[PDB]
This record gives sequence, C-alpha cells and structure tokens, in this order.
Amino acid sequence: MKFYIDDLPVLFPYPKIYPEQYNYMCDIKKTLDVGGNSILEMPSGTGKTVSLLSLTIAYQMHYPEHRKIIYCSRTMSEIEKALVELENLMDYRTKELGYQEDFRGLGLTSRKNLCLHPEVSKERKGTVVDEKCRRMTNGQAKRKLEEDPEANVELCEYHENLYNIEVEDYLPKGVFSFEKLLKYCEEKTLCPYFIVRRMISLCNIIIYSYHYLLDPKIAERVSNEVSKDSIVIFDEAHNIDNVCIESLSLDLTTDALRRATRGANALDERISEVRKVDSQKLQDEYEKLVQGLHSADILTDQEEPFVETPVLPQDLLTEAIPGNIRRAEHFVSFLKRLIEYLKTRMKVLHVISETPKSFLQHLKQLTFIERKPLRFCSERLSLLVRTLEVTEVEDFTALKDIATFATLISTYEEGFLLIIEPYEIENAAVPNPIMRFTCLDASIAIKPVFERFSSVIITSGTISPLDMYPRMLNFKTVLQKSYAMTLAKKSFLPMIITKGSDQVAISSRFEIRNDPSIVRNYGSMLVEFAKITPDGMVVFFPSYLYMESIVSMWQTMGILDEVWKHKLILVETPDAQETSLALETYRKACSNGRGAILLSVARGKVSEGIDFDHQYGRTVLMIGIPFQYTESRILKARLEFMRENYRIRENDFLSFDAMRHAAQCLGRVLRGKDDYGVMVLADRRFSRKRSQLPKWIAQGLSDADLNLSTDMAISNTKQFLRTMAQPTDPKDQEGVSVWSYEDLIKHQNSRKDQ
Amino acid sequence: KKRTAKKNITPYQRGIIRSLILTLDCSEAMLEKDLRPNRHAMIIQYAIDFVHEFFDQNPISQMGIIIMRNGLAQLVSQVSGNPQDHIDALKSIRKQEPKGNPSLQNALEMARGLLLPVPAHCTREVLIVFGSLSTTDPGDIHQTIDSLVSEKIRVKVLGLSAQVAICKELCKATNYGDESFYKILLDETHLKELFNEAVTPLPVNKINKGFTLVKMGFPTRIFEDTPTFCSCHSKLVYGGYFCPNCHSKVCSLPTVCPCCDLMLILSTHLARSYHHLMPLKTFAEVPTTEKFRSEDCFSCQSRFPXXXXXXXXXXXXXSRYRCEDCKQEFCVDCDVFIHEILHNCPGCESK
Ligand code: SF4
Ligand SMILES: [Zn+2]
Ligand SMILES: [Zn+2]
Ligand SMILES: [Zn+2]
Ligand SMILES: [Zn+2]
Repeated sequence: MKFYIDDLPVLFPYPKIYPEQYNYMCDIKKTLDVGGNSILEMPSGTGKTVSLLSLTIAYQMHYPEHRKIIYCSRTMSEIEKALVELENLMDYRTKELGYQEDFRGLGLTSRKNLCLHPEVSKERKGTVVDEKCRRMTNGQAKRKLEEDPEANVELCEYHENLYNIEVEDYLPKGVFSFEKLLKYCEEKTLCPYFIVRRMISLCNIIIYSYHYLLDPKIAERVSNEVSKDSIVIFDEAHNIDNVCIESLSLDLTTDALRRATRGANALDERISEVRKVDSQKLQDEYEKLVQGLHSADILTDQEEPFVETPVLPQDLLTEAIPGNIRRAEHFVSFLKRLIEYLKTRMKVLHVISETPKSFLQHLKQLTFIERKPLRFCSERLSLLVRTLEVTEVEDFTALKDIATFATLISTYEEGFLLIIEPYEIENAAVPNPIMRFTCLDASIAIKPVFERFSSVIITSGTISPLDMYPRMLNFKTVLQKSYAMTLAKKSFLPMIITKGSDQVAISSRFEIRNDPSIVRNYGSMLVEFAKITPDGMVVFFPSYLYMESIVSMWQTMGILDEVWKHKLILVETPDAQETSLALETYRKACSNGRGAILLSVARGKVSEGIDFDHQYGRTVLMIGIPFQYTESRILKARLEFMRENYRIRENDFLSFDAMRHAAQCLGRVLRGKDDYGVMVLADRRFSRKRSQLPKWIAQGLSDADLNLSTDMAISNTKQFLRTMAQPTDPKDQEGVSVWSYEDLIKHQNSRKDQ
Repeated sequence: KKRTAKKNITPYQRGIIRSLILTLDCSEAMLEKDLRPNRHAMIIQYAIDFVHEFFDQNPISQMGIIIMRNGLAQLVSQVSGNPQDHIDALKSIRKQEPKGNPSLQNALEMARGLLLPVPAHCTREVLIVFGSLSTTDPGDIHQTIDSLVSEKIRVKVLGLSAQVAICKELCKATNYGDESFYKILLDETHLKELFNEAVTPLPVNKINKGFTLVKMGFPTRIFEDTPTFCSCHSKLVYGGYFCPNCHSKVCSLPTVCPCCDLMLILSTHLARSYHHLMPLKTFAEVPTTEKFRSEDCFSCQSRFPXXXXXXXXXXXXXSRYRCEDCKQEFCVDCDVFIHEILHNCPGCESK
C-alpha cells in the first residue's frame, strides 16, 4: 500500500490494512510532529510493529532531519522479530520505490550471542563469555600478543578482521536481522559484537533491549550523535518499572562476602606482587590519581574497562584525588575494613531495612570512611585491575559487585533502600543473610533519558490504566489514548471462573499451598479442556514454587494420566535450555497432530517475550490471581515508599500491577485478526477487576462472562471453537475491519476528514 | 439475505475417474454421545448413504474403506465398483463398535500403498472422518505428508466441530498448498451436506498434465435364463452380458472385463458426468417489480409469484428464478429441483 497521512507516503508492506493502524498511523505522525511521550495502548492482536515501522521509516526518509531512530524492546527475541520485520519492510520500501534506502539498521543483543569465536561461544556463563573475549581481544592482551610474540595471548580474530576490513566502513547495505547478521558475519568470520560496538555511530536505526537504554552499566556508551536528535520507541514497557528498580537492585550473600574477602585478599597479593616487580607504574598511577580520576585511560579504553559504570552514566561523578585512598594498600585497607563491617552488618540476627544515610553514618561511626571517596571504588578498581593486568576475574567477581555497591550506595540516598535479611524465609532457621539493596523510584533512571530526548514513544497492549505510569514515572505525555480491537467477530472468550463445577469461589490468594476443595476442583476443571481443546494450551501460576506445589499432588491424583491420555504435556524448566527444547517441541507438537499442553508462571519468562499464533495460542489459563506478596515486605517497603511518594495504595497498584502481569501473559495468544483463542481465568477476585483491564480487552469482556462456572463456560467455548473453526469468510464486512487494500483508507478516512 | 456462491468456477478439469478410499475412526472418541445414538452409529448411518450415491453420482470410480481402532488402522472394504461388498461390510461394522484410539499414520500408509496400483487416469483422493484431538503415528507424519504430496494426491478431510492445524495444513499440503479442504461440521444436516457436496467432482485448476485417451467397448446382454452359467464368478447366471472383446458371459456389471480386462459400459455412466461437466447458471430470481413477467412459473405452473402490494407479503420476494441463458423464469421449487436433479433447462432446451 502507498497512502498518505497528509504529509508522507506510507509504503505499507501488506496489501491489507486495519482500522486501528490508520488511527495508530494518525497519532504516531501527530506525536512525531510534537516530540513528546504520548503513552498509547495498541491491541497486541494487531501487529503494531507494522504500523510502528512503516510510518517511522518513511518519516526518516520523508522528513530529512531525524536520521537516527531508537527502538528499545523487552527482549532481543523481539529485536530479531523487529529485525526481520524492518528487513521485510525495508525490502518492501525498496520494492514499492526501487532502491532508496542507503540505510543502516541493526539489532543489539549481547556479546554472548554475537561473539562468533567458537571457544568463547562454547562457554556458558554470560559474564565469562563477555570477560573471555574481553580478555581474548583485550587492549592489553594484544600488547602482550603484539609486543611480546607469544601464544600466551590468543584472539577472537573476529575483532581482528573487524579491524582489518570492518573498521573502515559498515556491513555493505543490509538491515541485518540476527540470522542474516550471523550468517553474514560468520562467512566474513566477523564479530557482530564488535561490529555493533563500532557501528554505534553508524546505524540509522538501532534496536536493543531496554537495558542498553536502561542499564547504565551498559547504557554508558551512549553517543549523542545517534541519541540527542533521535526518537525512542517502547513497546510492552509496562513491566519495566520493576526492571528499572531491578537495574538498581542488588542482593548480597555472606558467601559472596567471603568471596569478596577471597578477591580482596587476593588483591593484597596482586598489588604486593606487582609492587615488588613494578610499583613505579602504580606510583605513576598515583600521580594519575593526583591529576584526577585518570579519565585519560579509565574511559579511553578499547577493551580495557574492568569495572563498568554500574551507577547512572557518569552523571553523579566527582573526579578529584581520593585523599589517602590514592594508595592501593590504603585503598584495599578501607575496602577490607568495609567488607568486614559489611559482614558485621551482614550478621544481623533479624531483617533490617537500613536507611542509606543512617547506615552510612553508622559505617562512619564504625569505620570512618567518607561517602564521596567511596564512589571512587568503581573507577579505582577498573583503574587498578588493568594496571595489575590480572589474568582472572572469578575471585574478583565478588569485588566488582562491591565496586558497584560501594559506589552505588555512596552515590544513592533517600531513593534507595538497604535491607539486611538474616536469612531467607523459604529456608528459614538457617543462616543465609542477604544485604538486599535497590532503588525505589523507577523514574530516577528514567529522568536522564527523560532529560536527553523529547521524542519518545511508549506503547503496550497491556498497559492499564495509562495514568499510573505518568504518576509512577513522574512525566507528562501528549496523547494518553487506548486503541480497541476492530473485530467484527469475537475471536476470544474472556472467562472469569470465580465458581468452579462445585460453584466454589476459587482463589490462589488463600495460601501458596494446596487445598483439594479448590485444587482438585481446579484439576477436575482443567482436564475437561484437554479433551476439548486442540494442541496449544498454557497455564500461568502466580509463583513457580506455587506451581510445583500443585503439581505433585495432581501427579499423586489420577488427573495426570488422562491429560497425557488426551494431549502432550510440557513443563516450565528452571534452565531455559530445557524450557526452550520443551517450547519448540510443544510448538512442534502444537504443529503436530498430537495435542500439546503447556504450564507456566504468570511471572515466568514465557509471558515476557514469547508470542503464540492461532494454532500456538488457543487456550490461555490464569491460575488464580498472580500475586507477589508470597515474598517479604520489600514489596511493601517500596509500596510504603510508593504510598508515601504517590497516592497509590497496595491493592490498587497490586490489581493494576497484577492484571498488568496477567494481561502481559494474555497478549501472547494472538498473532493477527486471523488468530483467535478463548481466554479463561480462574479466581474469585477476577470479577472485581473488570475495570483494570485494557480497553479492547475490557471491551471484549461482556458483563455476562463474570464469575462464570467452568461447566457453563465449557459450553460457551464449545460453540466458539467450531464457529472459529468454520471458514468465516464474508469478504464484504471484512473490509469494514480490513479497510480494503489502498482504497477504503484512501476513501473512508478522506471522507472522514470532517 | 442470500447464501449463494458468487460464481461457480467449474468450467474445466475435475475429478471424474476417482479412486477414493475414505478412512473412518473407530475409537472411544466415536463412542461418545455427541450424536443421538453416538458419533459412530449415526455416522455409520450417515456413511452408508454416500456409498451408493457415490456409486450413483460416480459409477466410474472405485472405492474401499479403512478404519482405525485402538491406535491401529484397519482396512474394512476392498476397493471395488460394487456398493454391495462395501455396503454389506458396514452392516457388520454397524454391529461392530469403535474401540480404543485411531492411528492416523497407520491409515496414512495403509491407504498410501493401497492407492499405488491405481492408474493415473483414476484420480487418487482420500477423505477422513476424525473425532479425537490427537493421532497415533509410528513415525514422522510430515515425511508421510511429503510422501503423499510427492505422489500428487490432493485430499480433503472433515474433522469434528474443531480444528487441527496440521490437518488444516495437511489438506492444504495435499491440495497444491491451497487450503479449502479441512472444512469441519457443526450440525448433522450441516454434516449431511458434507456428503451431498462430496459426491461432486473436484475442479479447481488442474495443472497441465499428461492427458490419456481411453479405449474400451460396450457389453452385450445374455438372454437365456435356463442356460445359467457364469465365468467372472464360476457360477450359474440366469442372465448376463458379453464382453465386446473376450466375449465372456458376464453378470450385470458396469465394471471391467475379467478376461481381457477392459471396461464394460453402456451409456448411463457417461452422461452422468456431462451435466456435471457443463452445468448451468442458477435461475436468477427475477425482481418483485422490475421483472413484471408472466405471473406463473415457467417449468411448472405456479401462478402465484408474490402478493401484489400486500404490505410486506409482496415486498417479501418474487418466486421468479429465471435462467439467464434462456431468459425464462422458473418457480423456486421447479428451479431448485432443476438444478438439483436435471439441468436440462427447457427454456434453453427449446430453441
Ligand atoms: S573477537 Fe569477536 S568472535 Fe571472538 S570472542 Fe571477541 S566478540 Fe566473540
Ligand atoms: Zn459372474
Ligand atoms: Zn473381455
Ligand atoms: Zn414451477
Ligand atoms: Zn435457461
């Protein structure tokens, strides 16, 4: 299609369009005109990516100013979905117009999946794979390689052929999807990691996980050339406020404290051994500290940086000498004085949430170490370690967390919280204290990204209401509007099973345990679906531990064989590797004749990134209300902070947040308007939260569907499937919800110009 | 408010000389009380109807039957041109009851090799009656899917009031990638029409393939009764026929000769396809007022056509189904029955 929004061609890759899309198209350009925030709700059943990319890509190719576009998704899995979608649209944009791209657009996932060196790629741990190639292709290791001819230092050689051919230009013209990128890079024996690392200043659009925008330790290479005058795009960003606070979160364990002593004592050996050999550089680095923060070679580091910037990207940084901490022996001494004080603060017999100030003052009372120099731990460690040119990190892995933490808490106050549990309640009565620490307001990290740009886009099919987030992140949008699914057919049956076959108000809030009155009713309720439902059916527990709780007794119950006698059952596994193998086989079985049934957690990772088409998404299950206070009052602590900071209480936020995570899972049942699937839910309180739903979801929910019985619901979904299974192809009223190819959008919307 | 196909793209190559072995499920799934006796017994009732009608509408085709019981498929009828052997088989199968589960792949391959001896002109096709939601496959179905499509055998199947994506894919995969063959039921009459539309040949757009001529002869009836003697069954036949070439006393059968193996047919089967080959356009219901034609039926004598300004009775409609080619009307009862039974448009027949 090629229509206009009164200013720009719209090279829409599909012949068909949708009424939401043009309304989506109407607002995106309108928002694009006035760079703001404009939080909008677009139904996930429609593919917003097409409406997303098409108007934006044209906008850059029509308006000649915004040469850089930024999209931040939740998962790199979404990135490759966007990567091919852009690639297809880029092909289509060329297809409709010829060759008018000259465009650079690539994803960004990690070094782990982009380090093409097989040995480094073979390693499992993401830290090591990063660290290995960091060491394998290091600014100093290559010196140990180039200056001293030796086999001691090897290289990825992908970074080298990067420096040979790749660091003169870009990859020729492709908008490389991850498969296409990896296929190309491997044939060029290239490193897509270092490629995008240097391609930061070259990609006309960049797609990556929110963390590269959010996580300052990886949101630190930010170049204002691609950032300042760019547009920021967010979808499904509702479950990111937690991520933001998670990005500032930090859990500690006395074992790691001993690991810290393991590293910190090893530092004493490391600094002493080089001191006998070459302390002159260390003395020279003291002068490099005497001149300042040694930004000459603590930032100008091709592959040198040991400690990254865990704090926000150098906003709250001082650069003077650290007084006496200039000496490494002194530097470790306060650190060694600290870790034991930390241990002395870790050994608390009960749970204590210590204020950042009082705890710091308490430290000062115990170990008189000043706050401002304490932030220098991160820079000093990154500085010192490379000067030590250590050959290992595992002993020092605990240390960078301290360099993270000690800088963090010394930088952060009255927006963060240090809390020292004496153990974990799930394994209480044993000594396992955690010195848990995190932020409280998510907007704190959002404020710099708020500050840096005006044109920012946020979208979700789940966000409801669209007002908590402006309250939460303390910002003003332009358009706070929700889109409804223009469907002339049901295509999904929202079902609230408050009452079971027993007509019992059934819930997950009662306990995190089993009661067969509710549970066996649930088990009996579930099995009838296995017979009637086709391949594709998933459950979402409120908690993984709660998930396992119900599993064993149902396994003990005879309920287990019949569903196997009906379909295939695949579990959620703590390792995603087995889970992935389950997932593909589940989809394979879903693609296969033998039916497949799944089971997950509403907080599980599947609800985060994994979508399911018509066949793959057929019958979603919400196992009770997804609730999170199974854990401690750290939720309440932030919530109490939330309650005092914002006039939002627990349950209101909880219902908002729980249904947000509930709706987070439910968005994965749909692929397009061709897709469909009944949306069953089983909890007594589900009837109350009819308002908390997103509009189209709430619109799709009739009031007659509340507190339904499973038996009556079984009849309800019974007819739905056959009707949907029936080839409902009117081909005349479809154009009402299709806005027939290049005509109705041209005709109707231009008619609707009044 | 009309439920009609916009146009009928019949005009050319369809499935006429057919080799269909429909496969049934005989499982606990067919045992359940979804239909009044059950699925299976009503289905066996339903299935019986099509057999003769298949041999009625398509006497030029051959057919056997296979079922699937207890995770295993079982052939239950030989591919033949006589309904009776197939017909009598179901009577035992009627008195037989479905059991266990169906094995799709067992049916997949048992039927697959079953259709190997079929000639090219005899069109290979399979239809499935399935009630469960999962299969019983000894191996890779997609391999068998690959094997079947490599054999160039399009297939339509009809599951129960539900959908199976691979079955939706299979009917797609079998039929040149065109998915119009996984239609499922929602009602017994809606199931009855499935039989009714099944007897029709299958034109969509046949790829330009090798088209083969056919040579045979007509049979010549035997007259004597007391001379009872048979050769195709070594019996005594109180009346029979004679092969055009082998010249064997053969009982009444439009089948192939048993001695020199040539098809024996008189005239009837041939013209059955002809009205199928070139059907008519539906008699267009002429308007209530814009027609203003003779106030009577054309094929029949239905003087009443509307109600003449009778509020809504006349504003309802006008039973004026008019064939376009003849430009002559027909009462709906006449016109529908015409297109139902005998195309033979008298207005078009008269010239
Ligand atoms: S040089 Fe490239 S391929 Fe080798 S480990 Fe480093 S990033 Fe990976
Ligand atoms: Zn005989
Ligand atoms: Zn003969
Ligand atoms: Zn008539
Ligand atoms: Zn006519």
